[PDB]
Amino acid sequence: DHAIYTAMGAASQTLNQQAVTASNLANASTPGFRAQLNALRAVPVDGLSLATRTLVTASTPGADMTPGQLDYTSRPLDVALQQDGWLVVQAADGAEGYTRNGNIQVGPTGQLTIQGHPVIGEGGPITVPEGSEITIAADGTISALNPGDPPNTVAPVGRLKLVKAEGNEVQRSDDGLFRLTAEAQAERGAVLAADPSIRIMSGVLEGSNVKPVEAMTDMIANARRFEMQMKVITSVDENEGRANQLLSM
Amino acid sequence: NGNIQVGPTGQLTIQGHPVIGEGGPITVPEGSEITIAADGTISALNPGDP
Amino acid sequence: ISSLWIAKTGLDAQQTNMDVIANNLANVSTNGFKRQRAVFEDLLYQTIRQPGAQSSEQTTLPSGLQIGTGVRPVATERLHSQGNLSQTNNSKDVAIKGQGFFQ
Amino acid sequence: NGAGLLYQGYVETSNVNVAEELVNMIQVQRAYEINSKAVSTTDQMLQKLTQL
Amino acid sequence: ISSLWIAKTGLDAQQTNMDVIANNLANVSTNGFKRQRAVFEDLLYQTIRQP
Amino acid sequence: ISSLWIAKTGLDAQQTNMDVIANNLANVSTNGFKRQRAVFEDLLYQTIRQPGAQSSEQTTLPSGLQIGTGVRPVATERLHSQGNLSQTNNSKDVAIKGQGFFQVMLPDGTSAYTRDGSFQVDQNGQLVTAGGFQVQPAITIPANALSITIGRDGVVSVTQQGQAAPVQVGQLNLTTFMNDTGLESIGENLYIETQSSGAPNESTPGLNGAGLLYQGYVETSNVNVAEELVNMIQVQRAYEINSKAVSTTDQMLQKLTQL
Repeated sequence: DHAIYTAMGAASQTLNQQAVTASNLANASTPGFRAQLNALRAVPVDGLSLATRTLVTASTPGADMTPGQLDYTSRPLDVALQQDGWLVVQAADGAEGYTRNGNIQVGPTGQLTIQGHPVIGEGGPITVPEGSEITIAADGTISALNPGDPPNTVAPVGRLKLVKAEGNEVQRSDDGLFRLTAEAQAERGAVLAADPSIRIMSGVLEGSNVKPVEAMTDMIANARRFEMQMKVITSVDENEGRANQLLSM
Repeated sequence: NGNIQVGPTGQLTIQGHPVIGEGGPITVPEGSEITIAADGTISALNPGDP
Repeated sequence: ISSLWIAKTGLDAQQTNMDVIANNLANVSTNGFKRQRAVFEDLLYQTIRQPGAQSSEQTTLPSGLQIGTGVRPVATERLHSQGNLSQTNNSKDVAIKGQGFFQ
Repeated sequence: NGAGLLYQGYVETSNVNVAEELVNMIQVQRAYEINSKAVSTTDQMLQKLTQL
Repeated sequence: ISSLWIAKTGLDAQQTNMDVIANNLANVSTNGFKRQRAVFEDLLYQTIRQP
Repeated sequence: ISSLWIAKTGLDAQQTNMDVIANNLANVSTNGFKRQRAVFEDLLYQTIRQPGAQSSEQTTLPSGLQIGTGVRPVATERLHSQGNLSQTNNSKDVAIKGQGFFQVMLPDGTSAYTRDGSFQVDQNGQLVTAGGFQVQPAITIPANALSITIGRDGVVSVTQQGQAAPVQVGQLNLTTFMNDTGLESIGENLYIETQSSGAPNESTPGLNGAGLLYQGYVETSNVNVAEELVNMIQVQRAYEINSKAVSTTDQMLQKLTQL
C-alpha cells in the first residue's frame, strides 16, 4: 500500500525541478547570471526482508560557469570578465562575494557600486573622485579624468581585484552571490588573491547563459514523468480499493 | 573522414588516430607544406626552400 | 503553485522591457532625448536542504537544494552620450557641446 | 568647470540606435514566448494531477 | 541564444565604419582636414575543454 | 528516454555551428583574421546484442542491434591561408607575406603572437600595436623623424634632417611555428603558444620560411560569405528537422502516458 508514497514523492520532486527551470527562464536577461543546474538523486531505503523501495529526491549541484555572450553597449564603465574571472564585492553582512555583473554604477559621491553593493579592489572599497569620467584598463587599472581638465592630466585612481575560481569549489549564496566552499577556503585561504593573468575589457556587458533547448527538453521530460507518476498512483489506488471489500466478508 | 591534421612533431593524425600509409604510420617533415596527389602520394615542400 | 508565480514575474519583466523599448522607439525624432536601458535582477533563493559536505573521495555531486524565486526590474538607466547636431537655421536654437542643462 | 559650449542654430537629436533596438525587441518576443510555453506546460501537468 | 548578440555586434561595427566614412565624405572641402580610419577587433574567445 | 538526449545533442551541435558561422560573419572587416570551421564527431554506440550466425545457405540480413548516442563538437580549426592586401598609405602599417607572426609583449609578462599589422607610436617613441601592447623586439623611432621606411626585409630606417644616408634603427624579425593551427586564440587578435603548437622560432623576414613585409598595406580577412550563407541555410534546416524529431517523440510519449 505504501508504494504509492514513493510515486507521489517523485511527482512532488518533479515540481521542484520544474520550479528551477522556471527560475532559469525567469531571469533570462539579467546580466552576469549563471544558470542553476538540477539533478535527481535516488535514495535506496534499506531495512528488513528485501530492499525494493527507492525514493527520489531533487538536488542542485551548483551553477555552471559557461561564459554567456555579451552585448556591446559602448558604455565606458561596463566590463566583461575572462573565461573564469570573478569580480569581488562586499556583501550586506561584511563578507566578500564573487560575481560577474560588470555593470558598474557611480553615485553622487564617487562610490562605485554593482547591484547596490560596494566594489573592492586593491586595499579596500575604491572611490573615484567626485565627478570625473572613468576609464577601465584591460587589467583592472582605473583612470579618472576630472571634467574640464586637459586630457593630458589622466591619473590612475585605483585597481580592481579579480579572482579566478574554477567553478567546482564555489557555491551560490541565498542572494545570488557566490562564495568559496569549505574545501576551497581551506586550501586557498580565507580570501583569494588577485592574479595578474585575468584580463577584462570595457564597453561590453555579459548576459546570462541559459540554453533554451535544455529548458524545453527538461520541461517536456518533467511533464511526461509527472503524468506517468499520476498513472501509477491512480492504478495503485484502484488496485487497493478492493482489498477492503475482500476483508469485509 | 578526409579531415587530416598535422601534429607539432610532423606526425599525421585523424581524430587522434595516426593514419598509416605504405608501411606504418607515416611521418612528414616538421613544417613542410603537404600536398596530396591523385593516388595517395604525399609531397612535402620545406617552406622557404626552392 | 510556485511555477505560475515565477513565470508571471518573467512575463511581467518581458512586458516592462518591451514597454521601455517602445518608448525609446516612439520618440526617436525628438530633440535632446536620451535612450533608456532597463536592468533586471533576480530575487532571493530558498535553501531547502543544506549541502552537507562529504569529502569521502567518492567524487560525488554536492547534495543541496536551492530554489529560485523570480526576476524583477531594478533600475532603468539612461545613457548620457553626445548626440548628433541637426541644423534648423533658426536664430534661437542652441545645442550643447559636452555636458550641462538649461534651467 | 567642465561644461560644454553652445552652438547657435543647431539642436541636438536623440541618441537612439535602432539597430540594437530591433534585436532587443526580437529577444524580448522570444523570451516572452518561452515563458508562455512554461506556463502552458505547468498548467497541463497540474490539470493532469487534478484529473484524479 | 548567442548568435543574435554576435550579429548585433557585427551590425554595430558596420554602423561605426559607415559613420566614419560619412564623416570623411562630409568635409571633403575642409582645409587641413585629415582622413580618418577605424580599426576593429574581435571580442574574447571562450574555450571548451574535452576529456 | 534516450531519443530526447540524442536530439538535444544534435540541437546543441547545430547551435554551436551557427555560433561559429555568426562569429566568422561578424568580424569580416577585422584585419588579419583567419576564419574558423567546426568539426564534430559521433559518440559511442551501445551493442545490445552481437550478430549471430549467417551466410549459411541463406541470404538473411544480419540481426545486430547497435544503438547510437549522438554527436559532439570535437574541434574548431582556422584556415591559415593568405588574405588579400588593402592599401592604407599609412607608413606605419605592415602587411606580411607567407607565414609568420609579429611578437608582442602582454602586460602580465608573457608574450603573444599576431598577424594584424597596424602599428602606432607612443609618447616615448616605441612602436606598439593598436591597444598599447609593445612590440617585443622594441623598435624605437627617434623624434624629428621625416619619414619611416620598412623594407621587404625586417630592417626599419628613418631619414634625418641633414644626413643623406638613412640611419638604421631596428630589425622586425618575426616568429614561425611548426603547427599554426594549434595556437590558442584570445581577444585582440592574439595567439598564445600551447603544447599542440611547437616552440616558436624567431627569424629575419625572407629566410627560414619566414614571410616578407610590405609597407603601407593591411592584410584582409579570408572569409568567404558564399560559404557562410549556404552553411546558415543548412544549419537552419537541420535544426528544424531535429525539432520535428523532438516533437514526434514528445507526441508518442504523451500518447503512451494517456494509457
